[PDB]
Amino acid sequence: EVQLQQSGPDLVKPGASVKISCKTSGYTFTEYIMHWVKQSHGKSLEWIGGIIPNNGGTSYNQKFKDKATMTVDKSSSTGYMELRSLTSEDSAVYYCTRREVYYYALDYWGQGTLVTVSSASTKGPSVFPLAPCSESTAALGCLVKDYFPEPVTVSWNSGALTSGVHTFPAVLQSSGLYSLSSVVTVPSGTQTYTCNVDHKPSNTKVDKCVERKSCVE
Amino acid sequence: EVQLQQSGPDLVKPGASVKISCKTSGYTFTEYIMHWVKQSHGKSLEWIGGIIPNNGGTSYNQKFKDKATMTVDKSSSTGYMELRSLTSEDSAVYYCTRREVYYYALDYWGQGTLVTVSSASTKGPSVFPLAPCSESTAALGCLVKDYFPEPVTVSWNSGALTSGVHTFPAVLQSSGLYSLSSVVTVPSGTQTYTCNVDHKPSNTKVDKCVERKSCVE
Amino acid sequence: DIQMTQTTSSLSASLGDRVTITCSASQGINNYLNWYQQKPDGTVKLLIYYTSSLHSGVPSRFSGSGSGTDYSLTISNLEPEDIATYYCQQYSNLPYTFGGGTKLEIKRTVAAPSVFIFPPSDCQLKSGTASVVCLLNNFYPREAKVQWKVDNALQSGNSQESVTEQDSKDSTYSLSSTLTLSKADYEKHKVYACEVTHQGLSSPVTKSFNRG
Amino acid sequence: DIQMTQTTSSLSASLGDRVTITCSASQGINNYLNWYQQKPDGTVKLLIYYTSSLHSGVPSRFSGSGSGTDYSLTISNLEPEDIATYYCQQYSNLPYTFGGGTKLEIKRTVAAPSVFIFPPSDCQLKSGTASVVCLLNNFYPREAKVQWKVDNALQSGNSQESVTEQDSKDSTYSLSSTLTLSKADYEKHKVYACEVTHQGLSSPVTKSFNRG
Repeated sequence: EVQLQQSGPDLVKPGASVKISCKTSGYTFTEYIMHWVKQSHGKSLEWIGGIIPNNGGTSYNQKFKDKATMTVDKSSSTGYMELRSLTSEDSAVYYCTRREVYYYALDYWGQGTLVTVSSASTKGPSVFPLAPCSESTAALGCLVKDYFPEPVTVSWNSGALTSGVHTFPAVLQSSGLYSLSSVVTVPSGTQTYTCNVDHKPSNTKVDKCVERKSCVE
Repeated sequence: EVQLQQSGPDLVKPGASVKISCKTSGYTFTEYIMHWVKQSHGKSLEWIGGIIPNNGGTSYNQKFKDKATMTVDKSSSTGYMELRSLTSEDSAVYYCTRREVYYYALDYWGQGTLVTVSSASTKGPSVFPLAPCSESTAALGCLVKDYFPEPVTVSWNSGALTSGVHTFPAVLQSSGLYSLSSVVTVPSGTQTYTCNVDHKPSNTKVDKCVERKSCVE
Repeated sequence: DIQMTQTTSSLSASLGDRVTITCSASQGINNYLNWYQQKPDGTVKLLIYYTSSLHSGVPSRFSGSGSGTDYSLTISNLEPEDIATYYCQQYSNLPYTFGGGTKLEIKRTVAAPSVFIFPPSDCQLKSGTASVVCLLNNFYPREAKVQWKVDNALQSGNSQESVTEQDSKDSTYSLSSTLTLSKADYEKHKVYACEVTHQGLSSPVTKSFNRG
Repeated sequence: DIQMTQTTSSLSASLGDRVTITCSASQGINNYLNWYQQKPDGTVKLLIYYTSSLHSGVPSRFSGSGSGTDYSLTISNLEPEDIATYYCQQYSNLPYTFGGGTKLEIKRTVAAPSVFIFPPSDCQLKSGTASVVCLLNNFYPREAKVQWKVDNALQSGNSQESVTEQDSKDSTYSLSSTLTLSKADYEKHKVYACEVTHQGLSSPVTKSFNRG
């Protein structure tokens, strides 16, 4: 019923500006207040501000009085929040939330929007298969490497396969580019195994079949 | 020195119209006459017409007096030729040629432009690797299937590899889509093998590494 | 502004046990406290509001307690789905403030890793880099050792590791080590192995492949 | 309009031999004849003009001959690079007309095919179709037989073939047969083989693979 769908990730220029999107559904919009929350990589949660959609009025955290700026289009059931002159300190996940009053609390959260701030230009990833050589448990995966900035999605069979999957946290490399691994364990007809990488900050989507070579002469 | 580079292939609507391009270099353009030649799949060669660039005057074969229409931009060193109300009988390769006078002859040919004429909409190909299981001669290839219309280029290592390669003629299938095979033989460091498919009529380019799984547990 | 303090930012507990996460305000907040649960994927649910009150959905093994400057969230029966970072928040005064988080581990019976090694793709050798990947799967506890040998020569300072959050069904980890060589170096050697030490392995486990 | 006739549209000849391609106009064209060579890739070179005259580059084993309505191109020493379709053209009258072509084969010593079989990619099984491919490489002559067996059961009417133009260095062919099954059918069977009969094989050659 109730959803808050947020603008995809962002790489941003150290000095630029960015408007995040929060598209709401499953409630009448103006009958609830919208707050925004920041989460820095240390995973502390700060309250940024609040907006009343019915009206358009706001109450900013004074930490961000200069940086953030919130608004709403009543029509599209959508609030926004614009960071000004971004430094590296703006590099964070940004949730949008709804206030319920029973009293007060934030009873519905966005999934979040990762913002990065850097000169370094975008680079989408190379995706290579991981397949073994030689149990009723074999493993495949694929290797998503040298990309920037941090967020990639990884899927298997377009969402079909959830059991067995482990997508690992990325590692920053000496290069300054990230690199990730995704692996599946399986039971041992020959179902295929396709890993779907989506790196939105470069509009890079890749579907790589991982070939298990069973046949013999 | 001397070249005639032609507009890439064409799929065309049974009833449409098309302007082929012939971009010339290595001679002063207006000092030579340009003829166009048709070649139908039976591989008969018909003369279509002639144009004098200096002037713009023409002499059409009366077979094509209605169909074809030739012109030149002096500036871009480029002649053209436009087929009107195309039927299936227009489906052919179309060379542009230069006339030399020693007497007369056609001493420089374009590579040609394949035109197809059909309602059937474009379909770019799926490309799958061909790799064996188990001599100092092993074979790989890759399989370019279910595409339309007929022309695909196939390369290995972006042009690097010419020895050992055999790209097979396509076969029309019951589907009405074509399908092709490209194979390389090799000597047995582990050089990679990458087949570069270009199907211009769908703007489909694919680079598929063909993985030879040598390792063992 | 009102500081919220959760002194213990990492707490581990056995499937079954009662657990108590703790929150301290700089001054009285009049039971105007909420508790938030954040799953590893990053999603943030709301558990308890006004100190003692359960958001619909939340099972009744979650309890809210306290008053003044001191508040506790307790999970009575502990289960794997409860792996998360729990946060407190006050709405007593603006700005709204949040505790700095308590990350909760689940303690379960020892389980060794399944180990898989994966050689680089030919598609990768074009890059000029080779990446060999070793995979430790569904183990507990998190502590584990991974050594790369190449031709039975122990490697050093050419590998990077990464470890998943604990699974919320079976309370395990998995781990991904990546040895990185040049194409040149990767094709100077035949044997590639990772050897794993873990509590649940009476002796080490080596998985190998033989290039060519 | 002036018809150009090359009665023999396919002629095969031994490395070494003299060869003569022939061209007949419907009426006198006054040595206003040109000869064109078209390579398999499709490229079209110009060999001889005004009956007897060699375009620079063309080696002097090419000769132009004739007059009136009858003209010949002869290759004195034959070599593999000469594999092409040769065409005559007249510029005597508009419209310019062309002979219907003479395709020239080179005859060389028998050579058996190397045979390779290739199973379908897992990426392909997603399609719902499987394609097994058999490859006959560098053989002469062109005549060859390819049989698909599946689990030692001979297949019929589920295969398509394709054959290259003759190579212009070693005067050989290569051939590509493609058996096509459903995913369902391909995964009901273990063994897949193609068996090749050719002149240069004292007995047939089977290449096989064993699915799973």
